[PDB]
Amino acid sequence: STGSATTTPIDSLDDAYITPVQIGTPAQTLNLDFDTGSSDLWVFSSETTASEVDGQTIYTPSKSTTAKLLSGATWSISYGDGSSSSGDVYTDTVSVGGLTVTGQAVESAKKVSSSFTEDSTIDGLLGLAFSTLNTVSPTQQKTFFDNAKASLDSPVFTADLGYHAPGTYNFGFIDTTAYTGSITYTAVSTKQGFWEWTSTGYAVGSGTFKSTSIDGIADTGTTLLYLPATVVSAYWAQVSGAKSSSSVGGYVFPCSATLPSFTFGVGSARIVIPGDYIDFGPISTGSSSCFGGIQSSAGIGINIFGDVALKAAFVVFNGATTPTLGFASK
Repeated sequence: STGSATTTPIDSLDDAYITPVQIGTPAQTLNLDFDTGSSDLWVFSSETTASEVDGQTIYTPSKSTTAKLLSGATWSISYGDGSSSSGDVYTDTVSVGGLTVTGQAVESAKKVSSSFTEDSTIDGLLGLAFSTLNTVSPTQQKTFFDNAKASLDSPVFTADLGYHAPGTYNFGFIDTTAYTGSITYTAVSTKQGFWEWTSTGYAVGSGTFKSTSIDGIADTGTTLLYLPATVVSAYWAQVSGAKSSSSVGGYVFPCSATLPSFTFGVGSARIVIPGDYIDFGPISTGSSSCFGGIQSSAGIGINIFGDVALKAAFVVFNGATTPTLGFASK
């Protein structure tokens, strides 16, 4: 089997991407944030505290003839941005782009933090990291991809995120028309539960490539590119007037600037992020200070190849017995 679904930016900045997902019988379609940095499929629901729902579409398990309470199971998750959610668990039929999994754990939110409530466009998350990170207790649950894997034509999914435009998540096949050149594959460590890999270096604009190993995660659920402070300083030093602002929370730059590109290495291959992809717009409405799309990871504990980097490539998440990642230009 295969599946193919379009993923759409939630706003004009590509702050996140939503993909329609069918849950239950008859189908209830919710727009979920596919997140290769986490491993829970959770949804706003009929159980979510009413004051914490503000425009989201909810899953109502009582209206699904295939829903079953997973008795005793609870979940609770906290994300790198400080947001969180928690609740109980049902199993139900879940389909993505024509690919159907029966018995998928659908984690129903009883509580969500303010950032989720305030984002009316995201009805929940669909985690695509390794199932060892799934938070369901006392019986840990498998991701959608893990459950689907055996049925897929090939044990892979691909992320083809658009810049200010829709893109595609495919399951079970590699669309050879969706990228240019060849795909370069690189090793993955699953020891932390992430799609963790080592970039071979970077360049700023037309500058020379610096060979240096940068361990990080491929994370579709993170908006920006978070890299070591040395790398990020080298980038922003090429932008007149750019500075790190503690009050804003990262690097800002004059909105009048033209940003240089940023290149990252994948083995001997190179992925070029155009400068425009690094512009996240005014820090507040009407400001002439703009927020940068490359930020320091120093306070995180891990480097994160988020959407800014991933949307410059066609990315293969290879879930074979030895997982690997593939990157191609497009």
